[PDB]
Amino acid sequence: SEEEIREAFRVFDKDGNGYISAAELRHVMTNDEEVDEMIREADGQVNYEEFVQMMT
Amino acid sequence: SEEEIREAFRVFDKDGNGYISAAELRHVMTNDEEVDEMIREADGQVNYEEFVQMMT
Amino acid sequence: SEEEIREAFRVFDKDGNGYISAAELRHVMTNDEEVDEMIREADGQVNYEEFVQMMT
Amino acid sequence: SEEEIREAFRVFDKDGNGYISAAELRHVMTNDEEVDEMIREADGQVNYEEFVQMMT
Amino acid sequence: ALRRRRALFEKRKRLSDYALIFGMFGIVVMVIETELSWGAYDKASLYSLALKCLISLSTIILLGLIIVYHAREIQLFMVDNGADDWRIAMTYERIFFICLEILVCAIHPIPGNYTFTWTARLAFSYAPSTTTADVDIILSIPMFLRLYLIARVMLLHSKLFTNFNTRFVMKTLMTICPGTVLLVFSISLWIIAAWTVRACERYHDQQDVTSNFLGAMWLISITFLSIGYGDMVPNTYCGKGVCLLTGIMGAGCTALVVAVVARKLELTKAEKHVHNFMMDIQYTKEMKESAARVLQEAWMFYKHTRRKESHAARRHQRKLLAAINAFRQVRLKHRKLREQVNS
Amino acid sequence: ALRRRRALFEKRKRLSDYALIFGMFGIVVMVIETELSWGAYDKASLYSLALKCLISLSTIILLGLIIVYHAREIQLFMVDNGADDWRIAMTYERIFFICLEILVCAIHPIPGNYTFTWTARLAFSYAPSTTTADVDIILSIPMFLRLYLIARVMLLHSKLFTNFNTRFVMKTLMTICPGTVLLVFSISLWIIAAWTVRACERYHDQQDVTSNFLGAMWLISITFLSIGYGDMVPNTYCGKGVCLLTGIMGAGCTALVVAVVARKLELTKAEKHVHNFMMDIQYTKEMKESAARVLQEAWMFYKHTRRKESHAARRHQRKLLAAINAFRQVRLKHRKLREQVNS
Amino acid sequence: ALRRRRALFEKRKRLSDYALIFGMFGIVVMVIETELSWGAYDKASLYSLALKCLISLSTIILLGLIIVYHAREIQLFMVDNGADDWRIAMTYERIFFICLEILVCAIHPIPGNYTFTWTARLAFSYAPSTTTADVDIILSIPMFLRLYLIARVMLLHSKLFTNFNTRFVMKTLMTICPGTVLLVFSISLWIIAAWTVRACERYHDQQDVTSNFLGAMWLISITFLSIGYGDMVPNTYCGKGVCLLTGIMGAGCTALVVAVVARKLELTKAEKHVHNFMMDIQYTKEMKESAARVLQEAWMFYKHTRRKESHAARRHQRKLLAAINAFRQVRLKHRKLREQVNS
Amino acid sequence: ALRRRRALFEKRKRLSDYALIFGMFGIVVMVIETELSWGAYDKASLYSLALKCLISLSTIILLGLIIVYHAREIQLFMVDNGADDWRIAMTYERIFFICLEILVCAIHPIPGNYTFTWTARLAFSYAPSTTTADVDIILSIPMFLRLYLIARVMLLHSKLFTNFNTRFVMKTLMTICPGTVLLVFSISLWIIAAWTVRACERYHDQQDVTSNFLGAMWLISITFLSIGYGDMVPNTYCGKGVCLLTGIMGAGCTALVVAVVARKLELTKAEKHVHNFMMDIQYTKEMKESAARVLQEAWMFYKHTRRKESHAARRHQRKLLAAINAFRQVRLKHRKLREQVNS
Ligand SMILES: [Ca+2]
Ligand SMILES: [Ca+2]
Ligand SMILES: [Ca+2]
Ligand SMILES: [Ca+2]
Ligand SMILES: [K+]
Ligand SMILES: [K+]
Repeated sequence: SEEEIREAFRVFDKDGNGYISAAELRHVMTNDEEVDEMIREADGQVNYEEFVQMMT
Repeated sequence: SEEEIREAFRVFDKDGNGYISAAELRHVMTNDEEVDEMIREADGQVNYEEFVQMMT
Repeated sequence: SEEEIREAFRVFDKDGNGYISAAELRHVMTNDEEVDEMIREADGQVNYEEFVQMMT
Repeated sequence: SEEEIREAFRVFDKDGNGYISAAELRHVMTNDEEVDEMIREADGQVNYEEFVQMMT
Repeated sequence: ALRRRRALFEKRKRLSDYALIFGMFGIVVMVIETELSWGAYDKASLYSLALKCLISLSTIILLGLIIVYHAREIQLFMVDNGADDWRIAMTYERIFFICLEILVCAIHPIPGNYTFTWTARLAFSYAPSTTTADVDIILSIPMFLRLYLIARVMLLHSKLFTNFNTRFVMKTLMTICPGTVLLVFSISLWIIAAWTVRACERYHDQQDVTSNFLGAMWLISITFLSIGYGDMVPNTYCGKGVCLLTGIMGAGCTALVVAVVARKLELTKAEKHVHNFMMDIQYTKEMKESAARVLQEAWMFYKHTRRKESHAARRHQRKLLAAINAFRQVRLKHRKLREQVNS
Repeated sequence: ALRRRRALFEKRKRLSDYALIFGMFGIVVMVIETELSWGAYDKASLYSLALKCLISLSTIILLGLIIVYHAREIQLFMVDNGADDWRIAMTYERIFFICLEILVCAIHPIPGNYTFTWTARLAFSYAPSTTTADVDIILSIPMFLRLYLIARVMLLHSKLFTNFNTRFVMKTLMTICPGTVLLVFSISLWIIAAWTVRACERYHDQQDVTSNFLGAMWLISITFLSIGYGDMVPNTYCGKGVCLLTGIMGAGCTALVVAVVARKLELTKAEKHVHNFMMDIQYTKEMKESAARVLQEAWMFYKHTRRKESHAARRHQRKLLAAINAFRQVRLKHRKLREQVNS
Repeated sequence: ALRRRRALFEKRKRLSDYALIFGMFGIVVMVIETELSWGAYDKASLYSLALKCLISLSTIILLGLIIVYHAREIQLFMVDNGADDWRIAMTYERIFFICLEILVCAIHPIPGNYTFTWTARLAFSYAPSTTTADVDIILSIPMFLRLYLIARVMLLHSKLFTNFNTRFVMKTLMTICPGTVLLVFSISLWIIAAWTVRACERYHDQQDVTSNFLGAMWLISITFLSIGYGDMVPNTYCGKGVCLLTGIMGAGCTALVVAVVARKLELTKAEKHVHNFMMDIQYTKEMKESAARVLQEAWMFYKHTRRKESHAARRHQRKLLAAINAFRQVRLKHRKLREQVNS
Repeated sequence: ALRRRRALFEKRKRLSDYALIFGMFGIVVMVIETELSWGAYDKASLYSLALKCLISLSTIILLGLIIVYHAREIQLFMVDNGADDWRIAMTYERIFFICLEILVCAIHPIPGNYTFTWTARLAFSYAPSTTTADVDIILSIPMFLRLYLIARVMLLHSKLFTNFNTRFVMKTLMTICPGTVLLVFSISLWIIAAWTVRACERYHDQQDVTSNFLGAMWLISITFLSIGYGDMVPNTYCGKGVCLLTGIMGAGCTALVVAVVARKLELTKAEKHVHNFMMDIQYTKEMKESAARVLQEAWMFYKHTRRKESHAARRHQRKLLAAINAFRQVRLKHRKLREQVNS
């Protein structure tokens, strides 16, 4: 599951910098309070370690 | 339309010199007064600028 | 027949040293007294010359 | 016809020396007096010029 | 400009949607009216006039939609080629196609009772039969030609679609999904043709042979597979024509299958590598046991040779030669496998 | 020299044109005479003698044209090989072919009333029937063999044509236009065979089963598609032979279709690049949404885990695993696409 | 861990073995009971109650085995994905499939005498016939759907097997052994369908036309090959449905053959090299004799030229030109062979 | 040594020649005896005893030839493998094959009058018919299995032949000459099966439907092409079995044709270069005239623009755009051709 989560995180990270931005988090949901809550509970930015902490 | 006209003019210009000759104009019609009239109205030779002037 | 016997002996000789071991003789039979008897009658190890002597 | 005759003569000339031998003439007939007569009428050996002289 | 051209695409997309809604509505009311006109009531009943007026009302609306749709196509041609005058777009080919759609879409059962004398000779008996059949049955069958609006909607609503002609669209549909195309069309033709055979042959069939809908589905199905007719031979030439039409589609749909089940049996590059690996494991084990039998039989030959017996060593020699042959066969099979893997 | 050889090509081209005009004229007068000889008048009428004299007049002219045409072919052989004597060109093979064309083209209804007793047992009833049929019907059917002049005209008038044998000409015609060849021949055989079945079976059919031309077209069509016979079983052996002949052509024309609809479904180099591009766009979007669902379900699992609920997180975990599986499937489909594009 | 997962594979392998034993046992007792219920005794006999109780006893045991087998599949899903709760594995798709197997495997002749009125119109006569048929015949036919356990056993016991879906397993079985798959299935369908046609049509056939088992095998065989029906047209819709089902399988099994006999006619790399060698030897000899005839005829032309004869040299010149042509033909055939060999 | 092995090849080649002579002699006398036993005389006549004694005399000679032939095969096995004892070569497989040939070749009409009661129900009538048929008819049909000696002679006398199994020999025969193999076998099966159907069905056919040889050839031919049966449905199970056997061979011979007419339509490397050249010439001329029309229509548009007319320039503009489109189409067709030529 970890490899799949890493692949999904890399897919989200279009800029290739390794840090997903809140604008990208908002964008990937269009395909309000919940996104801000998950940003707060996962954190001024989100990295891979926070991603796997939230996934687990 | 300009690209197609240019392609047709290049097809006519078999010698590749960029100037179509009156002999070639007479030849491409076999596939008397009208050709002479169009030569007069398009002009001692015809170039691409005259070709696009007559086309437009 | 000699070429086929040589090919079979090479197939048995997995280590590629050219000398088939008694452990390999025991192993190639699982696919007690008879194997020891044939080892004694073919011989502290068995080579290609002994193999073709036993085959003939 | 000349090209075909030359090709046939080259096919006959197996040794590649350009001179067909009487032994080859005798051999190419198995696939007595007539062969000797044609050898006499075509000639101590037969070349391409004699071949095309006999063909014509 | 580009925004205007996209707007014409939207209007052209919307009009084909409504033309399909009225296209299937006209057919559906025709099917209900045809089914009920047989036993529920008669052709002169007020219900028949009312239902045949819904078809006429839907046909008038549909014909206006086709004219408007082609009018939008004219505007798209004007924008694309930068022309203004109508006549610059009214080519001879387009006029024929516009008229063809109008003629196909304007055929429907006209309100009012009109009859004609229908005469056909029975099948397997050659006995003539004459009945006064209504004229609405020879106008209801052409109404199934309105199904071309389904293709138009499909092209105009396909995500992949939006040269892009019908040839490329059909060809790429036989690669992405060759089974769905050959199954939706086969089933749709099954119901449409079976009902058409029953509808045309409910007048000249009094033994309930082909007039039965379940018996008409069997006739269409055997004809489609080119098995035969059996005793389901149609009496009328409408039922014979539909059976022939299904037969032709049954020889082109059994020619696409041969050309689709041939591409679907070949192994891909990934599958070939997996297949080569599993075969190699099997042949590696086979070479081990085949040679092991060779040694076992070769020594067993020697053991009975010193036993001073005749029948003993003879059997072992025969088995040894058979083991040698099988050993050689597996070696050739293995060596061929390595050749394919390397290349 | 070269000018002379070109002149022989022109005369050879002109003679085959007139031989086709008289070839179809003889057939057309035969068809009109056969149709009218049944009901319009009788075989002994002066009209029958006159019309059967036009066929004889056209056959004598045609045979002279075939002899002259082959005489020109002799001259072309003399020029090409630089020979003078006639016998150098009169090989055994050419004599047989010249005689074959004369024999085929000299078969026509001879003027004068001649009859023979025709006996055949009816189909599906096995009841014998005897009628005194005219002899011109067994001579009219072979007249359709004059259609080989159409192939000769086609070859001698093809722009691409002018080894160049009939094998290469037919093979290249199945590539430039495989549909026109398989449609003109199919329709032409349809009318020719249907009329032949009706003409041979108008004597021994009194129930208007196969004698009807529209019923004979159905019999030929079902036999061609190998569907079956139904109740259209011919009574005579001329109608049985033609049905068999159509059946054989119906198994070779449904074998060319399988070998033509298989080449017409493969994607060209240009089409493959376009197809790869549109699939790549679709899979790029699919990978975005599949992973987006993965994150959404993965966090939704966490949100309900802290909610102290049991049934809540269980549903989200099940959806998360399904999203993971779909995410993996689209990745494999995408990766396979890149492999094909690179190669 | 891995040892536990292997243990689940063993239990899953063992359960499918017993489910096949009871699967075929239920069918076998059904076949014996159906055959004996016609003439040996009646539906109300104590033997009928006893034999129909063995089927019920085998069905109850089988349904428990299917539930336990899927329970093991649940445990394998739990181990593979590291989950504990049942609901994490009870997806909607799995529930439908589990219910489908239970419904298919629970259809069997219930003990007790129950009858229904069966009415069907005879074939080729259109005469209605009514008989009071037992209800166990419409429940015995679905029992043949239990053959899906054979596929499950095959996959779970295949050495090569142990994505590995049924698509890859079937595709690789059409490459390793394309003849055995197309022969075991064809023969198995032959016996199963022929008995089903006879069983459904032993009530409404009193002339021993299709009720005869040997006559039912002929009907299934001609329908499978799409030859036709002849006089073997079924009377009931169960016999018509099975004939249609065999027809569909007879158009997919004659489409796999065309796609298997096409791969089996192509020459391999090793076979092509051998084929090229033997052709080269033949053409080398042919070029020798063709040229030898060229010289022989060329000189024979000269010999008779000096003989002052006319007809003599003419024949030799004609033979010389024919020998020249044949010499050129073999040269082109040889040169083409070298081109293929080099590439 | 090698000379001895070649000697065994010669004796083995000679014995198969005589075994074929007596193989066809036994069949020919059987055919003559069967034909004459119907009307020429009766089964108890001295002619019947004499002719049935020639078959017995030929069978005894043939069986000795088969034993001697296999004895030579034993000696070739002894020389090849360097063995002496007989038992080293008498494997279980060889014993079964030797016994199979003896059993097949020993079936012939035994001299002496023996009869059995033959009962079969008529086709299309279901009326039973009983006749006392001779027992020699069920022994004459298996005599056609002696045709396997033709294959043995072909292999042992083929120049190219002399692994070299029957698989490679048949496969290479489908490449060198795929038409002769599919025509000799088709015609040979036609006569053999048609006579077998007539011979088995001359007892239970009193209406001369299938007993007629010309009517039996039609039945075999329609069944082979899978067209149907029509009214030629056999009454006996020998005529039904042969029709089924021809149907199976008629679905494998129409599957080889699809796989042979597909390889025969592809263009070779030499033909592709010629085809590309002629297409390039055509497209070069087409590009010249398409562009010439473009200029002509473009200037004609300008000429009427200055003429102050409305309808004049509109027509020329419409023609100019059509000429532009056709100019673009031929450019794409030409450019695709250059792409193929380069690669
Ligand atoms: Ca970011
Ligand atoms: Ca110029
Ligand atoms: Ca060792
Ligand atoms: Ca020499
Ligand atoms: K059929
Ligand atoms: K068929």
